[PDB]
Amino acid sequence: MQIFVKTLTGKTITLEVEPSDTIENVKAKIQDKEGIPPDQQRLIFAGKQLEDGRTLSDYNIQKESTLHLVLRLRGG
Amino acid sequence: MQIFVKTLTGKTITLEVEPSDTIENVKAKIQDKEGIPPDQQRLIFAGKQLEDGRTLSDYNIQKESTLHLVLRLRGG
Amino acid sequence: MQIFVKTLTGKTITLEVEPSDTIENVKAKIQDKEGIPPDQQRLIFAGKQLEDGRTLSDYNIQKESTLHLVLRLRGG
Ligand SMILES: [Zn+2]
Ligand SMILES: [Zn+2]
Ligand SMILES: [Zn+2]
Ligand SMILES: [Zn+2]
Ligand SMILES: [Zn+2]
Ligand SMILES: [Zn+2]
Repeated sequence: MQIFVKTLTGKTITLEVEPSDTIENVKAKIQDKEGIPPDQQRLIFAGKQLEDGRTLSDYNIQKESTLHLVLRLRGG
Repeated sequence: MQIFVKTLTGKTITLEVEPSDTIENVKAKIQDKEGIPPDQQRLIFAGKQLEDGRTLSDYNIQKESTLHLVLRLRGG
Repeated sequence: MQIFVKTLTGKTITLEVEPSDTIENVKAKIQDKEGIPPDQQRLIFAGKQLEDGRTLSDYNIQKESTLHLVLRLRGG
C-alpha cells in the first residue's frame, strides 16, 4: 500500500509499505529515498509521535495516510 | 488587517484578520484556505504557543506580524 | 574545520569554525550569512538543544558535522 511523508524541505514522498511494517522499517525507507539517518528522524501521524518498534497497524495507519517527518529531539 | 503565516515548508499565507479575532478563528481561516483541520494546527508567535480561545490582541499580534504554523503535537 | 547547518526549511549553510567556538559564535556566523538574529536561533545536534555558552568540542561536534536550526520555542 502507499503512504505519503511530508518533509520540511517541501517534499511529499510516496512510500510502499504494509500494515505490519514497523516505524523502524519506514525510517529505513526514508533513509533510502532521502538520505536522512533514521536516528535523526521523527514521524508524526495526526499529532502523535510514532515509536520505532510499533507498526503502522498499531497506529491504524491505512492506505494513503500522510505522515510528517520532523527532526527527532532527545533531551540531554 | 493582514498577518502572515509561515508553514513548515516556509510558504507564506497572507490572512485578513482583526485584533479581536480568536486563534480558533485564525485556524478556521487556514482550514478554509488550506484544508488543514484546526485540530492539527498549532500557531506560534515569537516562540509562544497560541491558545485557541485567546485573541490576536491578547498576544500583542499587530498588523503585518508573522506567525508560524506547526504541528499540534499530542499524546497517544 | 567546516561544519554544516540546515535552516528551518532545509537549506545547507557551510561554516568555518574551530572546536573551541562557542555556540554563541556559531549563531553569530549564522547571522552574518543568513541574517537571523541570534536570539531567534535554536541549534540541535544529535537531537540535543545546544547552549550558547558551551563549545563545539563540549558537544563532540567534529569536522563535517551537521547541525539543524529549529524554531525557537518559549513559555508564556
Ligand atoms: Zn509482506
Ligand atoms: Zn504539513
Ligand atoms: Zn469584523
Ligand atoms: Zn520565523
Ligand atoms: Zn534535516
Ligand atoms: Zn582562532
